[PDB]
Amino acid sequence: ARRRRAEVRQLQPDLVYGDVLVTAFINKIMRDGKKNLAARIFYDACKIIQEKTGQEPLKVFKQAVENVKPRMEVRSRRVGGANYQVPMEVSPRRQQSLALRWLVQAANQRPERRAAVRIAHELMDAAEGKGGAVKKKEDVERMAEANRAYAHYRW
Amino acid sequence: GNKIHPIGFRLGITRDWESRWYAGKKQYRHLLLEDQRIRGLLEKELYSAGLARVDIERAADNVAVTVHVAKPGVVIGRGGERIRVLREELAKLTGKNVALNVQEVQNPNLSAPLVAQRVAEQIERRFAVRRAIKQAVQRVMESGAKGAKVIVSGRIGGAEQARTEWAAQGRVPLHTLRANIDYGFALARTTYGVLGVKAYIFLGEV
Amino acid sequence: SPEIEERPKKEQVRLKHELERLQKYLSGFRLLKRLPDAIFVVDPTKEAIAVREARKLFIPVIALADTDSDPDLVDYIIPGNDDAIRSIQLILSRAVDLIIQARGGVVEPSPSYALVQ
Amino acid sequence: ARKALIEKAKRTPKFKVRAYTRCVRCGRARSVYRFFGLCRICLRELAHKGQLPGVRKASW
RNA sequence: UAAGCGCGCCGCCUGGGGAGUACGGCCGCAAGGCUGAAACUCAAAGGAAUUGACGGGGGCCCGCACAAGCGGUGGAGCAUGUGGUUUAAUUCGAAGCAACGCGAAGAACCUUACCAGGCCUUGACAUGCUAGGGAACCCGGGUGAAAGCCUGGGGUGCCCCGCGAGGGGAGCCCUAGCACAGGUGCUGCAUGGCCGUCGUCAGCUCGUGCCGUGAGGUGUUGGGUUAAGUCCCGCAACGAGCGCAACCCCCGCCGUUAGUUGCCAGCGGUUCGGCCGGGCACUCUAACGGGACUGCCCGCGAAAGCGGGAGGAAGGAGGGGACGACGUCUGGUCAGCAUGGCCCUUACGGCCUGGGCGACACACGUGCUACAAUGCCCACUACAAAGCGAUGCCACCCGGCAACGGGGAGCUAAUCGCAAAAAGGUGGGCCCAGUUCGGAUUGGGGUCUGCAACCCGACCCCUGAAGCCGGAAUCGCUAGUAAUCGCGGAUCAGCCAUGCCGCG
Ligand SMILES: [Mg+2]
Ligand SMILES: [Mg+2]
Ligand SMILES: [Mg+2]
Ligand SMILES: [Mg+2]
Ligand SMILES: [Mg+2]
Ligand SMILES: [Mg+2]
Ligand SMILES: [Mg+2]
Ligand SMILES: [Mg+2]
Ligand SMILES: [Mg+2]
Ligand SMILES: [Mg+2]
Ligand SMILES: [Mg+2]
Repeated sequence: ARRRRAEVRQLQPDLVYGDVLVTAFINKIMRDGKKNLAARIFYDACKIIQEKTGQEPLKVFKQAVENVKPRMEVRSRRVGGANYQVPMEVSPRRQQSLALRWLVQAANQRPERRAAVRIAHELMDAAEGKGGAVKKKEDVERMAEANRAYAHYRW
Repeated sequence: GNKIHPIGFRLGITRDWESRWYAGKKQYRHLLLEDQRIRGLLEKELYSAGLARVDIERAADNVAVTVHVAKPGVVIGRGGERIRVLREELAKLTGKNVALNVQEVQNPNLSAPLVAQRVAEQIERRFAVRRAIKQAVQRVMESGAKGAKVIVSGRIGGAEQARTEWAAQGRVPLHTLRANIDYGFALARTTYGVLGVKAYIFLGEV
Repeated sequence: SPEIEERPKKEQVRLKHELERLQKYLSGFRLLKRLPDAIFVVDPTKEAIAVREARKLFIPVIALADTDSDPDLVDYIIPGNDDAIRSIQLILSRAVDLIIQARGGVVEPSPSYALVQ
Repeated sequence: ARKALIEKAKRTPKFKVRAYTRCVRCGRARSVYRFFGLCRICLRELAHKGQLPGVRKASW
C-alpha cells in the first residue's frame, strides 16, 4: 500500500522436509482453512512420487517449481484512451508465488479424480518441463515477446 | 447524531449511578418501575425547589430517596407540612414505606441540571437567549468551574427557522474520561414549542 | 521537587523539553518585569522587529548601527561596524563599564575574547 | 390508536396469548426487553442517566 | 523609463443594456470605415482584493481507493426487504453512497396503525363539579361471531347518633348532566430529543500582539517527522481551547489476595472419571496490582524521528473496544417519546369478530442452499468459548422409525440442565453420473404451541425441480483478517431466524 513496502510473511517450515517452500505450496492447496487435508494431500502426493520413481519428492518438487517460474510477464499499463499490455521482469517472490499457484491451479484442471494423484502427476509433468502449469508460464512469456515492441515502458 | 451522554460515558469511572439497588431478573422490572413513578412524581412536585438529582437506594426491600434540591425550604414547608404530604404521596403511590431525605445542593451554580433549568425557566419567560446563556456560563465559572458550556436548541426568540445558540468558557474535555463533567438538560415549553437546554459543567480531574 | 518523584513519564518528556526552550529563549528576558527604559541593539536593521516595537511604545532605541542601517529610527547611534566580534565587544564592553561606574562600583573587564576567531 | 392501546395492554383478557409486552414509559409495543419492562429507546435513554441500576456501556 | 510632486497644451469620461445600432452626413470599387443618438428597459452593470467551494489545474500526502491476492454477488432454487402491479384492504414510514434481513430484538387472533362487517358513546384512560339511585365486591339468565344490549341474583366491612329505633358517612361502583378526555389524522422547512453521514478524516477555533482602509491575515504558509494541527526545526508572534493522544473496558506475560460449586501435582484410600481423605500447588475464577518508556545498544539525523539489534510474554500506537471536533447535509424520525401549529368529536375516538399487512405478469437489494471427489453418506471417536434457565432449563427411564408423549431426579444454578459443538480423526459406502451431487416442488400420514394453524406456524416420517461455477458489471477482506465450521443469546406461547448481536 501507500506508506511502506509491506512485510512478506515468513512461513513456518515444513514438519517433514523442513522446507518453507513446502508450506507455501500447501497453503495454496488449502481451501477454507482445511490445512490438515491440505498437508495430507501434499504428502500422499509425495508418496505417489515414490511409487512412480525412485526420486525424492522434495528434489522433484523443487524442480517443478523452477520450471513454472516465469522470466517476464505482460503487466497492464495505461496511456489514457487505449491500453497496452507491457512486458517486464518478474520478482523472485512473485515468481515463487506464481509458480505454486499455477501448479495448484493446473493440477486441479487435471482429469484424475483424487487430488493427491492430480498434484503428483502435475508435479511430475512440470519437472519434466511440460504440464499445464508450464503452458501457463509459457503463455506468459509468449505474451511478453508477442509484445516485446512495447518494452520501452518498463515500469 | 453524535456526542454520547457525558454521564453514560462515565458511570463506573468519574460519575455514579442515580439509583443503586440490586435485583435479580424476577424483580428489577418492578423496582425499576417504582423508581420511575417515584422520580416522575418528585420531578413535577419539586419543580419550585430546583431539584438536581433523585438518588434512590434500596435495602431490606425498603426505599430511601435522597432529593438533592437547591431550595430545601420549599420541599420542607413551615415546620415540615409539605414534606409530610410528600412522604405520604410516595407511600400512596408505592404500596410501601419510603424515606424521603433532602440534601441541599451546596452550590447550585455547579449543578448542571439547575444551571440548565434556570436558563430554560428564563427562556420560558421571554428572556433573550444569547444573554441568558452567556450569563449562566459567567455564573458557573465565577463559582469556580474549570469550564462550562451551555446550549439552547432552536426557535430562539420564536423564529420559524430553528437554530442552536451555544456559548462556553474554560475546558470542557468531553473525550476525557477522568474529567467529571456534570451534565444537565431541561425543556423550555413555549407558545412556539420546545427548546432544549444543555449545560456542561467541568469541575476537575482524577 | 518531590512532586517530580511522581508525574507520568510523558510529563517528564514534555515538561523537560518545555523548560528547555523556555530556558533557551527567555534567559535574558526575565530579568526585566517591566518595559525597559531603552533598548540597545547591535544591528538595528537585522533587529528591526525589536526596534519597531520600542519605537511604538516610546521607548528609546540605542544602537550600534553600520552603513546598512536607517539611522533615523535610532535615537542614540553608535555609528560603527556591527559585524566584527572585535568591534562589538569594544563598544558593548565600554558601554557596560559606563553603566556600572554610574550605578556605583567600577570593575575589571570580563571574559569576552573566548577565542577571537 | 395509542392511549387506549397502552390501556388495553394492561387488562388481561380471553386467551393468554392475546397479551403482549408493551413498554412501561413509551407505549411502544416493539423492542421491549422483558428484563427491564422497557423499549429499546426507553432503555437507552435511562441507561445513560444512570437510572438503570448496574447498567453500563459495554466494551470488549 | 511615476501611476510621486508640479506647470503647459491636446484628447477623452459621466450607471448598465438598447449600440458602435438606427437616422442623417462624410469616405470607400466592395467588404465596410468615421461621425453617432433616442424610445424602451434594468437597479444595477462594474474594479480590486478576501474567505470559500470547484477544476477533464499543479505539488506533496493518505484510506482495502486501485493495484497484488483469496473468496463472493450478478445466473439456479429458496428465504427476506423493496419497486411495481393487484386488492375491499394489501396500514405507515425509510429512497444513491448514508432507503431496500432498514423502524420490526418475533404480523395466525393480540400486535395493528389498514379492510369489511357487528357494536360503544363522558367514553378503554385522566382531573373535577351537580344529582334520585347505587354506593366495595361476586354470581349465574337470555341474545349474539364476539363485542355488546337486555337480565336475575348473592349483599354493605366503613366514619358514625347508639344500649337501639333509625340515622348521618367516606372510599368505591353503575345512570343522567356538565366541564373534558381520545386521535399511529397533518406538518421532520414550526420543533426538542435521539440517530445517520462526510469522518476517527485531522481538522475547527480563541485571547493578546503584530499586518491590512477593510473583508480578513498571521498564529495554523515553510523544512523535516508522525496514525494525527504527533513531535521537531524555523518564523511577528507568545499562548490557549474544541479535536488527536492519554485517563476507561477486553485480549496478551507475571505477582498478591482468595480455595467452593472450580483445579488435582505429590500422598492414602477407590464402587475410575477428583469418587473420599487431604492440598491450593498448578488450571481456573475475579479483584487489586506490576509490566513497554524508543528505556537500553548500533547506525543515520541539527532535532523530532527513522533503520537495525539485544533483552522481554509483549514493543516502536502490542491486538481489539468504548470514544465522533466547529460544522455539513432545509439528512432521518410528529408512527418510540416529547412538542408549536393545523384538523376529527354518535367519529378521523373506542370494543369486537373476520380479513389484510403473507396478494404475483414482472423488476431490484441483502442473504441462504447449491452445482459436488480438497466431495457426499453412514458408523464410531474427539478438542471450545460465550450465554441462557425454578410455571423455566430438563438429566434418566419407558413407548414411539421419529417429531413428540408418558413417567421423572437435579438445579434459587462455577453445583443441575439446555450440551450434541461442528468442521477434525478413524472405519466403511459412492466412483464422475444431473449422480448416494442438490433438496426446490408436490402427495400423504404424524407431532407440538395455542381459544384457533383455511388464508398463514414450526417440526417429524415415507416425490427428487433448477442448478455442470454464472453476461455486462459488481462486493468484502491486509492476519488469527478473509475463507470455512459449528455454539449462544435478545424478541419470543409458537415461529416463517437463512436475519440480528455475540461466542469460539
Ligand atoms: Mg404474542
Ligand atoms: Mg448610413
Ligand atoms: Mg483488486
Ligand atoms: Mg441469484
Ligand atoms: Mg406519517
Ligand atoms: Mg431535519
Ligand atoms: Mg420523509
Ligand atoms: Mg427534508
Ligand atoms: Mg411486512
Ligand atoms: Mg438441467
Ligand atoms: Mg458433474
